Parts: sequence; structure tokens; C-alpha cells
Amino acid sequence: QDVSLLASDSEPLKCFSRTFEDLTCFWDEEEAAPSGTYQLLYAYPREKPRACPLSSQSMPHFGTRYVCQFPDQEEVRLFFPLHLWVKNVFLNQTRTQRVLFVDSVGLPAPPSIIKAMGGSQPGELQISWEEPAPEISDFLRYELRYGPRDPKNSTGPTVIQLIATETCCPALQEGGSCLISGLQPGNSYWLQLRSEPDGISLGGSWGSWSLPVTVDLPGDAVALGLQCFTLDLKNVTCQWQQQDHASSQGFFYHSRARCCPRDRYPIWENCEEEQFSRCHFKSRNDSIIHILVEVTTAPGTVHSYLGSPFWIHQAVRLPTPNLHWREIHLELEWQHPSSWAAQETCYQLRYTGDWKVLEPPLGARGGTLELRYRLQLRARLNGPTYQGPWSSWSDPTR
Amino acid sequence: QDVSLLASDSEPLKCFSRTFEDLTCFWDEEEAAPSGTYQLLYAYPREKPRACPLSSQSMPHFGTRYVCQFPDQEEVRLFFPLHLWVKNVFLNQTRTQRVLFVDSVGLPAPPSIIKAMGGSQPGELQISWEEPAPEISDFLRYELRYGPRDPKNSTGPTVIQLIATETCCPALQEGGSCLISGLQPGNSYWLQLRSEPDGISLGGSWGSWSLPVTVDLPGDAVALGLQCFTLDLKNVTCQWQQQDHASSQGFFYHSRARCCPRDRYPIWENCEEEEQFSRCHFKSRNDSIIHILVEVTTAPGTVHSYLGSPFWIHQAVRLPTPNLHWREHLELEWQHPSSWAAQETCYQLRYTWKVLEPPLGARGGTLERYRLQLRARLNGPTYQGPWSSWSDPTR
Amino acid sequence: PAPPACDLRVLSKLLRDSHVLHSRLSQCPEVHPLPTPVLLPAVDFSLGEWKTQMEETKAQDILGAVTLLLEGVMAARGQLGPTCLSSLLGQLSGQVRLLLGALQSLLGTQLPPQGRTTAHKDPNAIFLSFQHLLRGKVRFLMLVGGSTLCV
Ligand SMILES: *[C@@H]1O[C@H](CO)[C@@H](O)[C@H](O)[C@H]1NC(C)=O
Ligand SMILES: *[C@@H]1O[C@H](CO)[C@@H](O)[C@H](O)[C@H]1NC(C)=O
Ligand SMILES: *[C@@H]1O[C@H](CO)[C@@H](O)[C@H](O)[C@H]1NC(C)=O
Ligand SMILES: *[C@@H]1O[C@H](CO)[C@@H](O)[C@H](O)[C@H]1NC(C)=O
Ligand SMILES: *[C@@H]1O[C@H](CO)[C@@H](O)[C@H](O)[C@H]1NC(C)=O
Ligand SMILES: *[C@@H]1O[C@H](CO)[C@@H](O)[C@H](O)[C@H]1NC(C)=O
Ligand SMILES: *[C@H]1O[C@H](CO)[C@@H](O)[C@H](O)[C@@H]1O
Ligand SMILES: *[C@H]1O[C@H](CO)[C@@H](O)[C@H](O)[C@@H]1O
Ligand SMILES: *[C@H]1O[C@H](CO)[C@@H](O)[C@H](O)[C@@H]1O
Ligand SMILES: *[C@H]1O[C@H](CO)[C@@H](O)[C@H](O)[C@@H]1O
Ligand SMILES: *[C@H]1O[C@H](CO)[C@@H](O)[C@H](O)[C@@H]1O
Ligand SMILES: *[C@H]1O[C@H](CO)[C@@H](O)[C@H](O)[C@@H]1O
Repeated sequence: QDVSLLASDSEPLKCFSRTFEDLTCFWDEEEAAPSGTYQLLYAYPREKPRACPLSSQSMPHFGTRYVCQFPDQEEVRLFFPLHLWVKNVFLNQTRTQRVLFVDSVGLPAPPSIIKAMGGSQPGELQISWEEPAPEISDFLRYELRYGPRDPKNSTGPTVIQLIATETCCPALQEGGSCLISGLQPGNSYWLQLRSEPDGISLGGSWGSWSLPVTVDLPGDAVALGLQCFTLDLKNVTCQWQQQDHASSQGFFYHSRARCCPRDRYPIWENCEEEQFSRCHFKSRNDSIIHILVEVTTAPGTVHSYLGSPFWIHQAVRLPTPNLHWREIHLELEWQHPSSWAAQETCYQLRYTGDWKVLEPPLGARGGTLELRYRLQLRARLNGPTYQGPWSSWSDPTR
Repeated sequence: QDVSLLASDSEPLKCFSRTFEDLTCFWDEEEAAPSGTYQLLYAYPREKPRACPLSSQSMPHFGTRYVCQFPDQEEVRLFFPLHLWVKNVFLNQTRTQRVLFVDSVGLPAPPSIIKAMGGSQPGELQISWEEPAPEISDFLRYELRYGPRDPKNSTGPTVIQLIATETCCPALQEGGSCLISGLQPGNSYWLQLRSEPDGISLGGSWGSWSLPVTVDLPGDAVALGLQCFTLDLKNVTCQWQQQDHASSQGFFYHSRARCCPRDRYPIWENCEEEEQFSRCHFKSRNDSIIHILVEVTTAPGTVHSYLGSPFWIHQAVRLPTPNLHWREHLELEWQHPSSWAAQETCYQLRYTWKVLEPPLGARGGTLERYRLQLRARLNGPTYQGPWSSWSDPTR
Repeated sequence: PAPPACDLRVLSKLLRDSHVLHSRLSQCPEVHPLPTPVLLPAVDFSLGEWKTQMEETKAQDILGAVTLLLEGVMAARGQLGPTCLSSLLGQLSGQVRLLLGALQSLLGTQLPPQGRTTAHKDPNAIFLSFQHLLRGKVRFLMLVGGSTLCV
């Protein structure tokens, strides 16, 4: 019955239930506190009145606060009126009265333990928690607060109502789960939760926030320049710029429309490996793959970085083509080893006798250039069905 | 019990409930109609049968149609088996019988009042209606039909089931609303609405169509040559060719990702006469999409509404043409006006008038008496702009 | 075809209509205690007791409570005249019959014995008991049980 538990208001005898299996009522009087003066009585509609054992607290003023706690031997029944009246033993007066529906009053406790970890996208945060009272997991609506850390602390904390499992945030699945997107990829966040019974079935108010928990988001992988491809729709090979004085390793993950993270779906798997650090492994296509890289900057400290999810058919790297040169004015002629599609490949040529480039139409096999010079052609697949990044640069052609 | 209610079929004793609080069953006989001969009876799983007050109607032939309409809502109960059987009391014959579940014969009425007009996009139509029976709007599935209001028709009517999803089509809000795209611009339309209960809990069938309502889609503003641009992300100015013998005014509207309509959602704001051609300007907002509407009054008492494609404020920044430095193979150099992203700017040039456009990424270049010209398109990953302010002729 | 009881929209509609009807009840000042007390079911329960019972016992209790509530409403409506309270109780009886039909479409017709009962006089007690029955045991079963009642 601490001061932080004073969210109640507008009653002479305030009562509140935390798990809908316990009850405690209190009242405060500004006058003095003679010993044994006041007794609290209660009675369900059938049994005789019974006296709750009292306790006294010392207010900052000269008054005192009297608090009752229902014995565990007695049980509280929902949807049942309860008559509570404080009776002075000396003057026989009834200081206060109230008829209470236990289901209408509620101060649910915040979740005891919270988990906050990075999700699939670089700007997604996954939150999972257990419930102090798992029996009423379906009759509670949660509210979520997250805020930036000491840097940029001027911005006010943001709240969000965890609606339901329809938004991939099931309150029950024992403990619940949720996923929140749009956070800044890389700065730490402090997080707090909240709860409130839904007025449809159980009435009440909000409980206090949980102890704030800090989560370090992975962040975008562009900080280390993670750009990689796949070859001929069969194998995934990823190489990243190796961080100086820090060993780095990378993992991966596969999924197919898993959507809602009921039980922390992302489970990493090691990538086989045989300046810049590379990795390589097999693939099961027509799936979404999330790529992660972890680097140990110092012994015992590691950092996780995440890049945009790949589509294998959308990131295939073509073999580097070769170009033939002709002149009288200078003509062009080139081919493509990957004969899957020519009009789906957008080429580019860098020329120099300060470098300048031009983009011939996709599918072209020849052209004219103005001029000794070296010709280097690069291919990028950009078809509506198959696409991918740029290929390697071929040897210069005179 | 009118002729429009012949959609029911495949039973000697038809029944239908429009609001799930009333019931009416009718059967027709082609034979003679002696007075007080047929009596309709009904009974719930445990009760004495009662007689519905019967009525009669004429038919094109010598036969007649009888109609029974239940008196009170207390006599119609959902989720119970209802046993209906008629009686030829003249000679004691149970002519017909049927066991009926009231929840499976819904025939909802069409939305009585329909309101629609052009949407935010040039080819977007927004529709809103008030359900005649809002108490069961949860269980109702809607369908929409529309066609060209012009004489004859270029194509047949098209029917689309409203998804009733979060895509800015909240079939229930007690009115409803929805937004449909893909419609052709600049032509009149007529549309109708229809409803059917979802067979999840309460079954039924489609009701009658609503009365057609005419809608004139505004169309696109390209026919008026609309083009807007901003100067240093401060003010947005718009321009369109001056239609002859017709005054015009331009409107602007700002919105965030809350694109879902709610009644008259676009709040147009009048422009100001800036100082053939036409002009407008207003203090635009930030980090939001803007919409431009231009209306032309070709004749008194009438006006044609045209709408332009919405865009972000930072995608159409107008860069004034910069200076030029050249020497007589040619040497190219320029001084970018706003050097925030000076390298990321496309400078197409002319030589004499057509010439190749060198790639961006530099403040100078080279080209292989003469006449020269250039432009400056603000093209960058973070900021974009059109081919604004093509330079004056240069040597 | 799933039973209509396992569609959550029906229960929400019942709750909304009951709330609207109870709000309407306050608009007729001719409300007076009924000449004869009527029997009303028992809706109170405790979570510790609730978790001990099995699904079948819960369903039987729900059916018995709803049937007894309907019987009480029908008995109470006979004590009135053509006044407003008669119409309100008729609409309440219609809603209770809708609830009973929805439940019977899923839980069968095997009603249990009468069980623990209580009496009341004021007409507001009937509406309060119906609201408690909708918000309490019925919704608890239909939410906590989930798919065990229906696929
Ligand atoms: C207190 O007042 C009640 C009500 O009049 C009375 O029945 C009871 O005997 C009184 N008790 C004392 C101790 O005065
Ligand atoms: C992938 O790489 C492995 C070794 O790195 C190789 O054995 C295999 O043939 C490659 N292709 C496929 C489809 O696994
Ligand atoms: C997946 O790979 C197999 C074998 O290379 C190929 O037949 C199939 O078309 C591929 N599907 C996709 C979606 O890439
Ligand atoms: C009609 O049939 C019923 C049996 O359902 C019988 O009770 C009744 O007497 C008969 N009446 C006549 C006029 O035949
Ligand atoms: C929009 O914001 C940018 C930077 O936040 C600022 O430079 C610019 O002046 C603003 N423009 C308007 C119209 O608010
Ligand atoms: C924008 O237009 C308004 C029109 O009222 C004008 O007052 C303001 O000075 C303009 N701002 C700029 C930067 O031109
Ligand atoms: C819970 O607490 C909030 C204030 O944080 C109230 O405004 C709300 O009504 C509820 O009682
Ligand atoms: C969590 O913290 C807020 C203040 O930020 C309190 O007002 C609330 O009662 C809860 O303890
Ligand atoms: C090809 O490679 C460039 C980097 O050189 C990428 O930025 C581009 O997106 C494409 O994948
Ligand atoms: C409603 O009406 C349509 C058109 O008659 C039927 O095809 C459909 O089965 C539903 O009953
Ligand atoms: C609306 O109109 C169609 C004909 O276009 C009818 O067949 C239908 O029954 C509904 O009344
Ligand atoms: C300027 O003009 C070119 C065509 O010459 C357009 O393609 C470009 O988008 C810009 O509007």
C-alpha cells in the first residue's frame, strides 16, 4: 500500500485488486491515531460481517493511514457485491461505506521479466514477457513505453497500445509476445510495460510501469559495408569488410511467411568459411533470408549488425562479360555468358584514353564510342523476373 | 412481397428476413382462390402451432399469391428450427411443409442513401453510405457495381467485393466508407451497392441493388498542363496554361500517411494570385504529401474539376540555372547555386541544338565560335527535382 | 459449418444490446418493485475454483444458468401490465432466448439440475444478472477455452 500505489482516486475508502484473487482496502485520516479505535468490516451477501485485521502507516502529515489485507484463508469471488464499512469501536459511528464489485477494481502488476532483442528487419524490436497472473492473460490490455537513452534524452517517451495478435502481438501464446518496427537502427532504447483490464469483462485501471530494460539494437550493416550476392541461384556467399583489430563472423536464417514471432522465430545458423572476411553456405530458395554479422571489437564484447533481407532470385550475380572493340570513330561489340536473358541485363561501360561512363540500352550487343583507350564493361541484371546487383569488372579492352 | 423479391427460388414456400427481426413467407398457386381456404401455420421446437394472418395478391394469370408477414419480433427467433406447414382447411390437407432456420434466409436491403465524389488521387473514387440496419452491419458483406454514365457503354458493368480491410475501406465505421482506385479519369460514372450476410454465423443471399447514383470523376490535370515546384524548400508555386474565356482557382491540401477518408476528408485551401499563363503560391507544410486541385469555370454556373498527381515537397525542388565557365574539344565548368548536394545534380547541355548529357558527380567536365546551353535537374538519393530553369542561350 | 456460438461477433452484439437496453431502462420512471420475487441464477465465481472445473461442467453450468435466467424473465414479465417495463422485459427475454439458442447450437440440450439459486425483487436485478452472466462465466468459457469447444 505504498505511495506509488496511489493511482486510485475519488473514493473515501479506496480498494484495489492485483491478480483478482487478492484484495486490500485503505483509508487515511488527518487527525491523530488513538490505538484500536477503528475496525474494518466486510461481508459477502450471505455470510455474517467479519472484521479484517488492521495496520497503520505514518503519513508525511500528522495523520495516519489504515490498511486492511484480506486473509489468504478467505477467497474473493468475482461478479459479487461486497459491503465494506469502517466502524469506530468506541462511538459506534460508521466512518465510511462502499459496495464493491471485485471485478470492477483492478491494479494489475507490470510483467516481472522482459526480453528485448533485435528482430528480422534492422528496425524491428521483439518484446516477450511472462505474466504475474497467467489466468487473466486474455482479460488484460497492455501499453508499451520506449525511450532513447541519456543521449537525446530531451525527446519525450512514446507510448503504444499492444492491440492484439492480429498485429503479430499476441498477449497470450506461459507468456505473451510482440514486435515493433520503425525504431532507429543502432541506438539503445530503454523499455517499460503496462497493463489494464479490458472493460468488456473486468474493470480496473493501469498498474505501475515495469523496471526499465535497455536493449541495444543491431543497426544497419552499411556501417561495415555489408554488400553480397548469390551465384546461379544455388549458393549464398557473403563477404564483408573486416573490422580492424576485431574478429568478425556471420550467421544467417531462413523463413517463409512465418510473420508473427510467437516463440522468437529467428534462430541463426553458422556460415561456412574457408582485409575482408567472407562467408558461404547453401540455400533453399523461394524464401526470405536475413543476414547477420557479428564482430568482437574487444575480448568479451561483441557487436551485432544486420542488413536488408535478401531475395535469392532478386540478388543473383551474373558472370562478367567480355567486350570486343572496333574502330575506323570507334565501334563496340560484346556478348554475355549467361544466355538466360539479354534485355534483362543493364550494362555500363567506363572509358578513358576523369573517367566517364555511359549506359547502352539493355540487351544491346554493340555500340559506337568516340576516341589508345581501355574499355571495361559491367553487367547488372534488372529484369522483371530475375534481377540482381552489379557483376565484377572484366579486364580492360583496347 | 413485390415482384423484385423473385430472387428467392428452389422451394415451394419461400421465406426471407431483411433485418433478422422480421419474417415473411409467401407461396403462389395458379389454381382458383376460394376465400378462407389456405391457412399458414408455424411452430418452434416446442409450442402449439399458431396461424399467421394471411393475405392475398393477384397474378398475371388466374392464380393468386399468398403472403404471410409475422406480427412481432417476439415470434422470430434466431438459431432455432422453425417448422412451417400450410393447411388446406377446406379438406384437411397439408399441402406443403418446411423446416427453417431464420438465421440462414437473410435478404438485406441495399443502402438507402449513397454519397460519392472524386478522391485524393486523380483516378480514385471514394464511396460512403449509411446502412439501413446498422445493428447487423458486422455480419454483412458488401458488393459494388459501376459503369459508364455516358450514352451507350464502352464496356459492361464490373462487380467488386469490398474487402472490408484496413486498406482505407472500413465497411463499418452507423455509416460506412470505402476507396476504390483504377477507375478511368475524366468520365461520368454510375454505381450501385448490394449486401449479403456472411455465412460464418448468419446465412442469407444478396439483396436488391440500390438506385444508381451518378458520379463525375474529376480526371487528371495534365490536360491543363499542371506543374508545381518549390524554391529552397520554403514555398510551393504551381502553374497551368490559361484556358480561354474561363477563370480558375487552385486548391491545396496536406495529409500524412492517414490517407483513409472519413466523410469529406480533403480540406481544400484557396490559393493566392501571384505576381497564356497562370500562377499560384502558398506556404507549404513539411514532411508530408500535398495535393493540388485546379477547377475551371468554362461557363457561368458550371465548373470542371481537374486534379494533379500528388508528390512530396522535396521531390520537385526548382533550381535556378547556375553560371557558366567555358573555353575553346571544350572545357566545362559551373558554380552550383545551392551546394548542399552540388555533385549530385544532372547538367544536360546543348552544343551548336542537341548534345549528350554528361553524368553527374562533378562541378565540371569536358565536351568533344559555338553556341551552348545547359539545364540543372536536382537528382539525388535524398532530394529530387524536375528540369527546372533551363539556362538562357550561352556562347 | 461451425456453430454460431463460436463466432465472437454474436457475443459482442449480445453485450452491446444488453448494455443499450439497461441504459434505456433508466428512462422510464414507473419502475417499482415486483409484486412477487423471481428466481435468478448464480453468476459469482472465483478463479481458483474456476481453474479446477472441467470444460463439461462449465458448459452444463452455463446452460443451466441461461435456462433459469430465461425462466425467471418469463415469470417476471407476467407480473406487469401494458407498461414500459413489460416491453423492456419482452426485449430482454428475446435477447436471452437468442443467447440460449446460440449456446444450445454448440453445447447440446442436456440441461443439468437446477443448482444453487437466489431471489430478487427489483426489476434492475434481472438486467444486472443478465449483464453479469454475459460478462462473466460465458465469456470466460468462450475465451479461455478457445478451440476446445469447437475445432
Ligand atoms: C451500534 O448501533 C446499532 C444501530 O443502532 C445498534 O444495533 C448497536 O447495538 C450499537 N452498538 C453499540 C456498541 O453501541
Ligand atoms: C555450394 O558450395 C559448396 C562448397 O562451398 C559446393 O560443394 C557446392 O557444390 C555448391 N553448390 C551447391 C548447390 O551446394
Ligand atoms: C529454386 O532452385 C531450383 C533449382 O535451381 C529452380 O528449379 C527453381 O526455379 C528455383 N526457384 C526460385 C523461386 O528461385
Ligand atoms: C384434420 O386432421 C386432424 C389430424 O391432424 C384431425 O385431428 C382433424 O379432426 C381433421 N379435421 C377434419 C375436418 O378432417
Ligand atoms: C522543412 O524542413 C527543413 C529541414 O527540417 C527546412 O530546411 C525547411 O526550411 C522546411 N520547410 C518548410 C516549408 O517548413
Ligand atoms: C510564401 O508565400 C507567402 C504568402 O503569404 C509569403 O508571405 C512568404 O513570404 C513566402 N515565402 C517565401 C520564402 O517566399
Ligand atoms: C489508467 O491510468 C491513466 C493515466 O495514466 C488514466 O488516464 C486512465 O483513465 C486509466 O485509469
Ligand atoms: C510509471 O511511471 C510514470 C511516470 O513516468 C508514473 O506516473 C506511473 O504511475 C508509473 O509508475
Ligand atoms: C551494384 O553495386 C553497387 C555498389 O557498387 C550497389 O550500390 C548497387 O545497389 C548495385 O547492387
Ligand atoms: C447472391 O446472388 C447471386 C446472383 O443471383 C448468386 O449467384 C449468389 O449465389 C448469391 O445467392
Ligand atoms: C439488381 O439488378 C439486377 C439486374 O441488373 C437484378 O437482377 C437483381 O436482382 C437486383 O435487383
Ligand atoms: C525532364 O525532362 C526529361 C525528358 O526530356 C524527363 O524524362 C525527366 O523526368 C524530367 O522531367
